[PDB]
Amino acid sequence: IVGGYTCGANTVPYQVSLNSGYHFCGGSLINSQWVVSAAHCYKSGIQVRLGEDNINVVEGNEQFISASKSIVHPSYNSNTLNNDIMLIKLKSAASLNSRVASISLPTSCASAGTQCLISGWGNTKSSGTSYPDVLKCLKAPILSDSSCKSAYPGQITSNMFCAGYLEGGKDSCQGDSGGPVVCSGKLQGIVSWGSGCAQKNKPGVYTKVCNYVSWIKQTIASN
Amino acid sequence: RPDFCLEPPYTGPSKARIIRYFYNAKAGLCQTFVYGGSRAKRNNFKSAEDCMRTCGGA
Ligand SMILES: [Ca+2]
Ligand SMILES: [Ca+2]
Ligand code: NA
Repeated sequence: IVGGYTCGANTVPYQVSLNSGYHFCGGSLINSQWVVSAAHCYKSGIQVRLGEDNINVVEGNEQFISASKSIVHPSYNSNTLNNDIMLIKLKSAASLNSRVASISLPTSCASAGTQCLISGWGNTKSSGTSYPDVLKCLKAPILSDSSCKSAYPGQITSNMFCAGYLEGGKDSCQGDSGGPVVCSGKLQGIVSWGSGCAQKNKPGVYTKVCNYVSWIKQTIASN
Repeated sequence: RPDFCLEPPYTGPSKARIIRYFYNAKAGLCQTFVYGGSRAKRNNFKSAEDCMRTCGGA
């Protein structure tokens, strides 16, 4: 997260870290046994880390649970990045508490201008490299599909949406993928891609979760 | 033809922080770099062994 702030220990209880020997992506807990992340975050031997703040130190509220299943959307396209969503089942059910909680799925899509919370342990620099120990947060608005398409000609599908600030300086970055974009208590987006990070006229692109609610519910129930 | 082993490492547009290997011609060895998760170029390997086997001595 570039241009954000320190969330505060466990203030984003649904945020999880995907670990494969190190943190490589984020995710969102939707129930005690399921996590929503990005399709490009599919990797071997995933271990989901819940209740995390400082990802480099054991603080006492962590729950490390291996992925028992990793279901990438059947229509995911690794070239266009369309349908960039993946569902991860936890090998054992997570113990829910104030620091480990699920986030509700949306009932309807969010309108342009709606303020949302984006979080993750990704790069905090637009130019250069710096990865945080603790979870970072960013308040950013959903942008119009017209502005999103103008920013990324011929790249925005109906399953993507832009969020952020056109002037640059505030955005999600490498290491944030798969993480949440929560608006009014609903998971509206998944950190997906963009042209660099926090660049002027290049807002972050996110997977449009509201288009996948029925698929998410049915897929979880069939696994 | 152009040697793909001599191309600079490519992170790509996606926002994952996946550690991969690339052959660094200037240094003469396989080094680590951050791959974003999509649109990988060929000078991108999952292990140092894969990198050396494919680009060693380029
Ligand atoms: Ca920790
Ligand atoms: Ca290296
Ligand atoms: Na802390």
